[PDB]
Amino acid sequence: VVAKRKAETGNPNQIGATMPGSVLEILVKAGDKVQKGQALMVTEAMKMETTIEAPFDGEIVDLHVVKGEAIQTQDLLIEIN
Amino acid sequence: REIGLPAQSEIPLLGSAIQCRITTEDPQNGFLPDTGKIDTYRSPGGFGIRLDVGNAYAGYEVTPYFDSLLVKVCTFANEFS
Repeated sequence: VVAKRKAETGNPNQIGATMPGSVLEILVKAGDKVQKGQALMVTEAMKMETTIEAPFDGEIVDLHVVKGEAIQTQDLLIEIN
Repeated sequence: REIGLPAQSEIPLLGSAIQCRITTEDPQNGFLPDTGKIDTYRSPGGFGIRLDVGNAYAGYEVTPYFDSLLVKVCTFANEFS
């Protein structure tokens, strides 16, 4: 049961899961350029839907989850530069 | 006679008071109530301050099942300002 890489505390380049749930859709991939507020992925928490937004302008570095993967609070979803 | 309230015209009117409810509603995320563990909870006091606490203490896990209220805060003073 390999533990998932967590998002680093206070590292605003890393987006971690805010609550347990799962990944519905991934809207972006490694390399893309992105803008503050832009949608990056959608996740479910007790069947409510959340859209993960970019914290600022920058370039996606990598994804760390796959479609329909389960996630716990603090799990690292995506890194940005 | 027994509870000790005076007649209507003698019911005191002392200054003014304000109540705010502090909740986990996130005003930058459409007032969606946040959930998760409370790391730190320091409550103020002093003259003119009344607190009626809900569920908020260091270590408490705010769940998605109930309302988002952490604490009710009232202030009171001779003058509204």
